[PDB]
Amino acid sequence: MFVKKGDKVKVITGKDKNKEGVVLAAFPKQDKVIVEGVNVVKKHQKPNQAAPQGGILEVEAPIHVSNVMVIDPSNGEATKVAFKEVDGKKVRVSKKTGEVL
Amino acid sequence: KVKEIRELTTAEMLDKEKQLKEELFNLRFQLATGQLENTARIKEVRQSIARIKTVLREQ
Amino acid sequence: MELLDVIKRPVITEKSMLAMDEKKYTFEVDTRANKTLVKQAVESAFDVKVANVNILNVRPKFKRMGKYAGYTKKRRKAIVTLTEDSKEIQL
RNA sequence: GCUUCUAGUGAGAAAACAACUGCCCGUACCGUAAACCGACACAGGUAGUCGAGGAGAGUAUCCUAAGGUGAGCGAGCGAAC
RNA sequence: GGUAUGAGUAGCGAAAGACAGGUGAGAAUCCUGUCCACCGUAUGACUAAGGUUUCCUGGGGAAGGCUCGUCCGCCCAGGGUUAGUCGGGACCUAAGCCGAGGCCGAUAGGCGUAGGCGAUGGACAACAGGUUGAUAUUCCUGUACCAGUUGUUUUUGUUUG
RNA sequence: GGAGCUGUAAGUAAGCUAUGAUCCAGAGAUUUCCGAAUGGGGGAACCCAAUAUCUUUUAUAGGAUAUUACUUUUCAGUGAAUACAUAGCUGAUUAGAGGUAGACGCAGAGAACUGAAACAUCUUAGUACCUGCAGGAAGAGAAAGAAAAUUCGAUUCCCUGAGUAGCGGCGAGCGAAACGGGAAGAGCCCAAACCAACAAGCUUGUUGGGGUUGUAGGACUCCGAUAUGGUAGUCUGUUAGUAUAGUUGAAGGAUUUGGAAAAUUCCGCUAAAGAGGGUGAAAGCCCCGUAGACGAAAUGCUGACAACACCUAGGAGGAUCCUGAGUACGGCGGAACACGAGAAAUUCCGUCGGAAUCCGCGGGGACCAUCCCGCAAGGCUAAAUACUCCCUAGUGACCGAUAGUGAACCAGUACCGUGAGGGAAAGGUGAAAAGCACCCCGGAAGGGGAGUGAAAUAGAUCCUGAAACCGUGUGCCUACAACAAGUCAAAGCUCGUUAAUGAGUGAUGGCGUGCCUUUUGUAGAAUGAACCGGCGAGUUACGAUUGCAUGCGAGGUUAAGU
Ligand SMILES: [K+]
Ligand SMILES: [K+]
Ligand SMILES: [K+]
Ligand SMILES: [K+]
Ligand SMILES: [K+]
Ligand SMILES: [K+]
Ligand SMILES: [K+]
Ligand SMILES: [K+]
Ligand SMILES: [K+]
Ligand SMILES: [K+]
Ligand SMILES: [K+]
Ligand SMILES: [K+]
Ligand SMILES: [K+]
Ligand SMILES: [K+]
Ligand SMILES: [K+]
Ligand SMILES: [K+]
Ligand SMILES: [K+]
Ligand SMILES: [K+]
Ligand SMILES: [K+]
Ligand SMILES: [K+]
Ligand SMILES: [K+]
Ligand SMILES: [K+]
Ligand SMILES: [K+]
Ligand SMILES: [K+]
Ligand SMILES: [K+]
Ligand SMILES: [K+]
Ligand SMILES: [K+]
Ligand SMILES: [K+]
Ligand SMILES: [K+]
Ligand SMILES: [Mg+2]
Ligand SMILES: [Mg+2]
Ligand SMILES: [Mg+2]
Ligand SMILES: [Mg+2]
Ligand SMILES: [Mg+2]
Ligand SMILES: [Mg+2]
Ligand SMILES: [Mg+2]
Ligand SMILES: [Mg+2]
Ligand SMILES: [Mg+2]
Ligand SMILES: [Mg+2]
Ligand SMILES: [Mg+2]
Ligand SMILES: [Mg+2]
Ligand SMILES: [Mg+2]
Ligand SMILES: [Mg+2]
Ligand SMILES: [Mg+2]
Ligand SMILES: [Mg+2]
Ligand SMILES: [Mg+2]
Ligand SMILES: [Mg+2]
Ligand SMILES: [Mg+2]
Ligand SMILES: [Mg+2]
Ligand SMILES: [Mg+2]
Ligand SMILES: [Mg+2]
Ligand SMILES: [Mg+2]
Ligand SMILES: [Mg+2]
Ligand SMILES: [Mg+2]
Ligand SMILES: [Mg+2]
Ligand SMILES: [Mg+2]
Ligand SMILES: [Mg+2]
Ligand SMILES: [Mg+2]
Ligand SMILES: [Mg+2]
Ligand SMILES: [Mg+2]
Ligand SMILES: [Mg+2]
Ligand SMILES: [Mg+2]
Ligand SMILES: [Mg+2]
Ligand SMILES: [Mg+2]
Ligand SMILES: [Mg+2]
Repeated sequence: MFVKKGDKVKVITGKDKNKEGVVLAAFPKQDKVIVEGVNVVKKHQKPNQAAPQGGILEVEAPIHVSNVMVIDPSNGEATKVAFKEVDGKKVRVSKKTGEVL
Repeated sequence: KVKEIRELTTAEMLDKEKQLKEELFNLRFQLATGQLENTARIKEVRQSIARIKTVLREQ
Repeated sequence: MELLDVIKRPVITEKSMLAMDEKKYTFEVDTRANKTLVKQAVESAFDVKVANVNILNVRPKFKRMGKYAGYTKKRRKAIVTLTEDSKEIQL
C-alpha cells in the first residue's frame, strides 16, 4: 500500500475528515488501515476477555486506505506519494514539495 | 540454517540429523503431556531436518 | 522407517495411567509398525527392558463440526510391559 | 499336514536343564433385534448352539426356575355401531 | 414453491400396572423401593451374518422419540476393543474363477494347459479363576502346551559315516 | 518484491520478519499407499515372498535398500524327441502394455424408431452405438488426371456451377462433377537394367554405386564439367525477439445536504491517461489502474546468422537391356461411385480364371475404329482445412439465482438405487460489527428496557418484503331466511376525498344458473383448475413466393476472398 505502519496520515473523507494520526496497523489484503483517534467504535464486550466488568470499550476500527493522505513531515501538509530512486533505495517522495517519505 | 549446514561435513550432517530427530521425539512427548510451551519449535526442528536432507541430496 | 519415528507419543488416560501402576506403558505408534518394531523402538528410546508388547488398531471415529462431517485419523496403540529388575519410563 | 522308503544330503547329532524368541488382521456393542433386511425405535423376515422343574411320549400343553419384561400417549365414561 | 380445506378430525403400531420416596423450573412417562403382572424350546444364555461407535463415563433437552421427559440406541465432551494357542493370513484343497505359452475368432475378444486363486470342508499348540465404568481362552494369578534360538552338562558320530 | 506474516477462520497459543519474512515467477529436491502396476496374491488403496547387501538381538524372530510381471527386438549361453539341428530354457538387451478432450481424423463393424401419409425396394444412414489406430491436425497429394474454347498441369479447402445433369417402387426422396473465381502452394525418393565388392552354390544373395520417366525415361556407348543451385536436415552453437514475475506512470480544494460526498455550488488543473474497477451515494484529478515509458537471474518457444549434414549435372547416340504378375483384366457374388444392374464406363472387396510389355499399356461413361490425353499394379511430402479438455487477455442491444452450467453456496455433493445409473435444494445484516455491555421477567427459548447505528419494523430465519393464508381492533350490517352471491333501485347509519352532481356500509325491492375447454346444443348431472406466486407454447437459419419500401434501371447485383 502507499501508506505504511508508523506513517503520519490525514483523513480526507469520512466522519473524521481533517483529523490526523499515526497508522497503528496496516491491512494490505483489505486495503485498510487503523489511525489513532479515528473511526472509534463503542464495543459491547462480555467480560470473558480478562476485563472483570465487561464494559463498553472504545477502539479504533479500520478505514479504507484511500480515505487517508500521508502528511509531508517537512511541511505538515498532506501530499500524494511518488516513487523516485535515491541512493539506489526506492523511496516515497512528496509530490507537492519533493521531500522524501 | 542453510549456511551453517553447508559448512558441516557429511558425517556431521548425519549426526546433526539424528540429534534433531531425537529432539523431535522429545517435543512430541512434551506436547502429548502439558509440558511443551514453545510449540513452534516442532516446525522449526522438522524444517531443520528437511534442510539437512535437502543439502545431503544436492551434494 | 526410523526407530525414532515408530513411537509417536504416549497415551495418557485413566486406563493407561492405571496400566502404568502395573509397569506397562501405552503409546501411539505408527500404523504400519509391528509389535516387534515397537519393542526395538522402545528399548532404543528409553534404555528399558521390554517384557511384552500388546498392540491394537483404533478405528477412525466419526465426528462433525457445524455443517461438516468426517473421520478422525486411525491410530495404533501399543501397550509395552517392562520386565521386573528394569528401569521405568518417566514421561 | 502326517507316517514310511530309499535316492540324495551329511559333520555332527540327541537328551536334560537354564535363559530366551514367536509377525499381520479381527476381537467394542446390538444380534428371534429400537443398533440386521423391511423408507419408521414397523404385529413381517433373519443360519447355528445351549434351552431347567411338576404333570407329560414330548422341545406339546398349563403354571413356574435361572434370567428377562411391564413394550414411548394417557384420564374418564361404560351410548349407537 | 408457499399456504389452505378436510380438523383440532383420523391416527398415536397387538400387553399391567400401583403407590411411596427422590430428582428437578417442571414428571402418569427419569431414578429408587415395594407388591403386582408377562415370557421362560423364551421375551432367557450364546454366537455367524449384517450394522459400524450404536459400548462406557460425564453433561444436555433445540431437533429426533407418534404424548411427556429431568430420560434415550438422540445431541455435546471425553474414553473404550490388548492373544505363539480363539477365528483368518504366513497350511490344504471343492465348486467356481483367473490363466504363461497355447487353440479359436471382423475388431473387441472367446476358450483353455501348466500354474494359481478360492471354504461353506481338511489340518492345527492352554486352561480355570480373578480383574475394569467400558476388553479379556487377549490383561493378571496359577499351572500348561507348540515351533524355534543361545548356552551349560550328559551321551555317541565323524565319510566301513 | 519492501513490511508485515503463520490459508479458508475466527479465537487463544507459540512464533517468524530490514541478516528482507509472508507473497510472486523460473529452475530443482522430496513425492507414503492404490492404480497399466508389472515379485506373488487380492474383495483397489491390503496381504505374503525370493535373492543380494546392510542393520537389530547372545541368537532366532525384527528392520532397511535394491532386484525379480508379461510379450516384443537383438545378442549370448545352454539345450528335446533326433544325427547335425530346431524347438524349448536362462540371462542380457530393446520396446510396448494404461489414461485421455464427452471435440476434431482415418478405418473395421453397423441399428431402429422415422419418412414413403400402410409397406418389403428406398428412406432415416453409413447416421447412433461399439472397436481399432492416430496426429496436432488427420486424410488427400505430384496425373495410367481434367479435357476437347484448345488446352490445363500434384493435393486440400472456400465461392460458383445447381437443386442443374442425373439417380429414383421415376414414389418419398437422393443429388454431382468439370470449367470459372479464390485461400494456399513444393515437390521428392525407391524397384529394374547396369557397375563394383564380398559371401555362398557360370548364378545367387548382401552391401555400395547407378537410376527414376510420357514433348518417353534410364541402363548402355561417346564425348565434358567436378561446378552451380536447393532443402519439408541437427536439443550444432551465437544472436535477437518473445512467453512465464515486475517497475514507473499527470492533475482538487473548498462550499451546501448528509451518518458518510465522489452529489451540489464555486472557482482550478490534467490528459499520448475522460478504458474499467474500488472507495461510507454518482470521482478524469482519493485508491487500483489506464495512455505512455521501462524491466529478466532462470526456463521455455520463435526467427534469423553461422556451422555442419543432405541433396543438385550438359549434349549427342539407339544395336541391345530395364521401366513394379498372380498384377492389369475377365467370369461369378457383393460394395463404392449423386448413379438403386442399369445400356454402366470409373474404384474397391471375396472367389475362380488370367495379359501385354514401348511395334507396348491405360483412359476419354456399354462397345469398336480413329484421334487426343496419360504411363497403373512402389513409397514420402509443408501450406491453405477440422476441432478446443486446458492456458492468457478480452468481447456481448447474452443470464442475473425458478434465470444462467446440474452445480454462483464444500455439487455430481446430499439423497435414491444391489448395480449400471438417477440427482436436488440452498446467494444479499451493515459503510463499518460498531453482532445489542448492563438491567428486568423466564429453567431456557424469547421478550422489555438500556445501548450500537443514519436506520434494528437493518438483530443474524437479518436488503426490499407482494399474494395466498392466519390473527387483533371496529365504522356499518346480520338470528322468518332458500342466496353463482352480483347488478340496478334504495332508506338509515358512519365518514370527509386527487372536491368529484363524494366515500364506506346497507334494511328492503327488481333482475340474474360461474370461468375455460369441447360441442348441433353445456349452469351443466361432460372436461379442467384447492388457493396464491413464479416459470410455462409460432422461434431461428437457409431457401421459395407475394405485399410494402429504398437505390439503380434495359439493366440490376456481386460471392468467396484481400
Ligand atoms: K473382545
Ligand atoms: K416326568
Ligand atoms: K418344559
Ligand atoms: K411412556
Ligand atoms: K361415554
Ligand atoms: K352393536
Ligand atoms: K394440509
Ligand atoms: K384444517
Ligand atoms: K441425560
Ligand atoms: K491367531
Ligand atoms: K472353517
Ligand atoms: K492391480
Ligand atoms: K474437447
Ligand atoms: K425401416
Ligand atoms: K405415415
Ligand atoms: K499424411
Ligand atoms: K443446388
Ligand atoms: K411412394
Ligand atoms: K541419385
Ligand atoms: K476513497
Ligand atoms: K473512478
Ligand atoms: K529467453
Ligand atoms: K457400374
Ligand atoms: K479420360
Ligand atoms: K489423360
Ligand atoms: K431495513
Ligand atoms: K374485519
Ligand atoms: K339484490
Ligand atoms: K365423466
Ligand atoms: Mg491383536
Ligand atoms: Mg464381546
Ligand atoms: Mg420389529
Ligand atoms: Mg368429520
Ligand atoms: Mg404403543
Ligand atoms: Mg405366566
Ligand atoms: Mg411352547
Ligand atoms: Mg448407552
Ligand atoms: Mg450418558
Ligand atoms: Mg415430544
Ligand atoms: Mg485356523
Ligand atoms: Mg479362461
Ligand atoms: Mg495370453
Ligand atoms: Mg489344475
Ligand atoms: Mg486349534
Ligand atoms: Mg461388555
Ligand atoms: Mg503388485
Ligand atoms: Mg411410413
Ligand atoms: Mg497516479
Ligand atoms: Mg467536483
Ligand atoms: Mg449407391
Ligand atoms: Mg478399365
Ligand atoms: Mg474379380
Ligand atoms: Mg502426351
Ligand atoms: Mg497439411
Ligand atoms: Mg440454478
Ligand atoms: Mg429474488
Ligand atoms: Mg438446478
Ligand atoms: Mg421497514
Ligand atoms: Mg427483511
Ligand atoms: Mg313466516
Ligand atoms: Mg329479522
Ligand atoms: Mg354430444
Ligand atoms: Mg363445471
Ligand atoms: Mg352440480
Ligand atoms: Mg378436478
